Amino acid sequence: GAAAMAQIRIHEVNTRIENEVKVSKFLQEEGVLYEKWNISKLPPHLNENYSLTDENKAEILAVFSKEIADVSARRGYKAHDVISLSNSTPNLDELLINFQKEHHHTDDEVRFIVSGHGIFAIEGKDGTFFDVELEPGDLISVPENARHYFTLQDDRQVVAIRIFVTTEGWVPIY
Repeated sequence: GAAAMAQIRIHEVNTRIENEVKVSKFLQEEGVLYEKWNISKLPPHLNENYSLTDENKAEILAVFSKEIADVSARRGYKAHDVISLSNSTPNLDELLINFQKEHHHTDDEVRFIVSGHGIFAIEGKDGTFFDVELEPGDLISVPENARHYFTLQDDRQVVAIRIFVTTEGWVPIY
């Protein structure tokens, strides 16, 4: 929907934080890095574009290269790429069930949304799960050892840049 930035839904009580400042203050308290990058830079032929060429991908990484350098140097990341998921993706179901289950990782999990939507569900330090619902222009870093899972929204499609330390730190520890 129409949200500009990320919003939070707390799990048991169902309450919502939507104000910009409170959202980022809240994520700060949970160790979740949040940044808003200037998505208006993205060329329009790359907006809501889900069948991505090798060229389209390289271009996407070219446009946010500065923002990537800054976050990769501030936080110690090394490599990056682009993935897209949609209803048309073969094995969608059999892929998603890997990130729909609660897992953690031994490195941070960093994603920047370019198109579509996602929801990260993160176990807060007080034991309660909260959602971060992401809009394009949203970069989130989910800290090492934090139990979480991932879900698409009802449009079942997302395009993202993944930033990682090593390929080997991507594994779900269930």
